[PDB]
Amino acid sequence: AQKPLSDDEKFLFVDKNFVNNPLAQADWSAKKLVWVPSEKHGFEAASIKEEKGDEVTVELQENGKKVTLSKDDIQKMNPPKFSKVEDMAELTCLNEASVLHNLRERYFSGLIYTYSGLFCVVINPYKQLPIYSEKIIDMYKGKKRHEMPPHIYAIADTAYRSMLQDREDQSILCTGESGAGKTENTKKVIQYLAVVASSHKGKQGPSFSYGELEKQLLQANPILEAFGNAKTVKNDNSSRFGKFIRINFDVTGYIVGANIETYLLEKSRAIRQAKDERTFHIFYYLIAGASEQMRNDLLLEGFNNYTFLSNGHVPIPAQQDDEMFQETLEAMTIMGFTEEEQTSILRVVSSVLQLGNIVFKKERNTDQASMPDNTAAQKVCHLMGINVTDFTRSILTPRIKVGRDVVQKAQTKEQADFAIEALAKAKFERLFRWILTRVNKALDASFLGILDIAGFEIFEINSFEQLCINYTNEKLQQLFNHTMFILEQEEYQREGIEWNFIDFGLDLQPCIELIERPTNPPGVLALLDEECWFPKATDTSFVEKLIQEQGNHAKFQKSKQLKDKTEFCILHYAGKVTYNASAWLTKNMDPLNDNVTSLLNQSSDKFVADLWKDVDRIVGLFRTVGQLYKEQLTKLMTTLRNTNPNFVRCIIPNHEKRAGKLDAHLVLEQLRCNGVLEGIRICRQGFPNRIVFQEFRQRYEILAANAIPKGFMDGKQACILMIKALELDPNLYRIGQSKIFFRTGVLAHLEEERDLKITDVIIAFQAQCRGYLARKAFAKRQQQLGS
Amino acid sequence: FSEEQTAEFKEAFQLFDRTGDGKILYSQCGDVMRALGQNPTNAEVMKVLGNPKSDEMNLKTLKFEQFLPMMQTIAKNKDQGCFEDYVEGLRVFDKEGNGTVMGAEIRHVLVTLGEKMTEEEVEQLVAGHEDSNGCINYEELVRMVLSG
Ligand SMILES: Nc1ncnc2c1ncn2[C@@H]1O[C@H](COP(=O)(O)OP(=O)(O)O)[C@@H](O)[C@H]1O
Ligand code: ALF
Ligand SMILES: [Mg+2]
Repeated sequence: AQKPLSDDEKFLFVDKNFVNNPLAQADWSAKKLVWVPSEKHGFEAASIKEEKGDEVTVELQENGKKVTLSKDDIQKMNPPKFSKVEDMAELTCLNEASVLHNLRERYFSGLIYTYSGLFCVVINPYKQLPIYSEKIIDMYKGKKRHEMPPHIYAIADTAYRSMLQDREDQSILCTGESGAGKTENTKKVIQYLAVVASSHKGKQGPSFSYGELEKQLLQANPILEAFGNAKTVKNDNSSRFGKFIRINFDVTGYIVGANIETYLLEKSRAIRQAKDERTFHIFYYLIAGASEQMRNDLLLEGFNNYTFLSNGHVPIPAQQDDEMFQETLEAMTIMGFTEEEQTSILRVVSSVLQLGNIVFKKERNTDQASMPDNTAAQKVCHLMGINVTDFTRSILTPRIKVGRDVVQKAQTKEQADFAIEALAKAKFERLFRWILTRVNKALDASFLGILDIAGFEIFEINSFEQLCINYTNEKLQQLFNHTMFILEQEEYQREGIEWNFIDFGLDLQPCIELIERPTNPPGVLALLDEECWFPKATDTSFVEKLIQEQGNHAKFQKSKQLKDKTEFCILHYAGKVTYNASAWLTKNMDPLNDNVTSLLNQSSDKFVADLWKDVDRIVGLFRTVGQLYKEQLTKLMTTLRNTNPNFVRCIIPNHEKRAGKLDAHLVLEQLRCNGVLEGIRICRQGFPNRIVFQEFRQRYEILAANAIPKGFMDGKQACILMIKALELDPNLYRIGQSKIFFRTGVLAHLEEERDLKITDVIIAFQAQCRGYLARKAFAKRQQQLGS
Repeated sequence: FSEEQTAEFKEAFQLFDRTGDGKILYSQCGDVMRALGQNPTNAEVMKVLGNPKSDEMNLKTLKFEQFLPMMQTIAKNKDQGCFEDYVEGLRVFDKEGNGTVMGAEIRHVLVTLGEKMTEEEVEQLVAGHEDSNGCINYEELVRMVLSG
């Protein structure tokens, strides 16, 4: 019996205005209706025909077919009154089936965001739904949890307030496998907070003039997306590096600052891209968006004139690199990069590409490939503000200085490249990290944390990168497991409430030790670290040793007798993966020709100057990559544990990159390895809300004005009185030592009431304010008149 | 209303027309009543406006002679707020009997309950009463709008 919904609202709102048809309300008699297996639906509707002990006969309420399955392969169905629910934690039946079902429906109906107890699921639409707009922003602004439907803008506001309420920093962590939308959902959270919390200069979809800084806070992400994102067999615009954005608020609740902690930038691909994959967007953008003039200015020959672009020039669906340029060019300006300050950041790109043309053909005479062609490095050295001859020698004949010797030597064709290669390759990273601090230079008591890590990805060649990436992914998940089941139950113990433990069986510590732990049973990273510092050792040598230590690790497994490639497997949470240990020691060391290194360190070109200005760590003969990372990633894991987590579990619908297509089991597993169900049991089982004896007799005393006597009284007891005063059911709450533990919703209703008990007064007061606020601003226009 | 004031009322009413016909858009009625030291709630104003509609509330006009009859009708009312209760309500948002509420929580309530105000409205109000910790002392803020 409710309002009518615009075709659009039907995308975030449930259609409930219909007739109370008793068709379903009558069919209920087929009570024998249950859920059961389906090699094509994951589960499907059917009704019991005959219960025969451990087994039972049933007929598909679908194919009319009659099949009998074990009396344990069937799953209770939820009433018709639950169709397309908002909070799974509501349906009177929790199942891998129902939970799936619900998600399936809402999904096809056009709604992707759904609540699951505390955290919330979010199946990628892959389509341009219309549920993000100034219009919708203001709809959710201030709106409680229930005063509106599950939507991202909601999680954002729920946190942003929670922060200002109990004064305690927060985090919004987007999980989900690669592609599931970890990124987008982040861009929104900022999008929302950029208007809902910004301060205004006084004063339709995106139509709105934001503050001065929020302006930039907005144009940042579209920059890092350039030199940092690239097309892959899993995502046309994949985030090629974890990212943790930090937004800073004052006491009044306004945005004032913003930091960005970038992580594992897979800059490898800057030299060679896999099949049907691309390099960092910006590259293509430049080779195309390049202006005729500036075109030559950086020696930007067309596509396929550069060898760092495997698969030549591959195109991206629905995206036009041509314009893409300006967009980012436009961004850079918004951000702050000086007119020329950019032109530069561009040449340094072409440079990172030309350095790829440079050749070194073997020499069967001396056996030290040479520079049969100048043009190549000829150009390259120009963009570097350095010199040819020097570069050349340095690049070919390393006038190095090992230990107590000026060991002057000359490398082999290969080495001649492994350098010119791993040089440009690192010259790149020197850029990202630079911009990032240029961006972070403008964007910069409370902070909101948004985490966009790279999602579990697992292609053909499972290199090192993929190892730390799927490592973090395993890492993060475990965080959710801790804070969700482990931690929560400890406090139940602490406060000493009537509670018994529950083992949700959700731990991956093991699979972390196998790759994290150092001394004692070493971790995959450990070995590859030291074994990386010993001559008679090779990736192979490594692996073999790898088998030595781990070997029988419950989470380890040996390859398909391809130690030729020498690969290993590890049982992640998202599944098994066969990594190729090859070239791991090299990457893990990150070496490079210091000759040319320092050569630049004082180059004529200032930009390249300051870029390299810090070369003291180069290798010409300190800390290991795996531990350099693994060290900062503990810094991150540290603050997160010091903030309040808000999980937004993204979920991939299909691998066909198809919209409207939703693979049952693929989505069934995700809900399995992510801990959704369990993640909901405790929300129903335990008491996810708690409040200390003082704040309780404080907020809701207005409800029982005569429960507590005029005299003083012990916080606890004194407030237990007013609990009897509300005749609260002894199953909703749980009194503890210092705080009370309530059940879901119990506190919400308590809040509602209180807000009602005071509305009028507010109404009353509000008036006098408009009064006061008025007589004054009128008696103001009077001065400009009397002026 | 003694002619003495009635005579001045005109001075106030007149002091309210951007163009010049001598008409106060059905909207302005509120502020003009306020400016005359009136604190009519949002309803008390519509009730004596025949409950028009947004659109026509920006078209319809008023002339003192037809306005005056309302100024009074309001002027004489049944109740009014007062420190006594006024603050008694805000003191319910006093996180911990400190005697002060966060200029953000106050800023909320005021724009999410009853006659919902605007983000700017509240800004202009509390603005300058928040301390280092952005803490406002209602007791005072109360008196401010009041005695003011
Ligand atoms: N809510 C959404 N609206 C529109 N497109 C989306 C949405 N969620 C994800 N996408 C689509 O999915 C793609 C990749 O999702 P993405 O955020 O890049 O995942 P991840 O960060 O996990 O790699 C995008 O290129 C886009 O087409
Ligand atoms: F780009 Al992703 F997981 F965020 F592959
Ligand atoms: Mg991403």
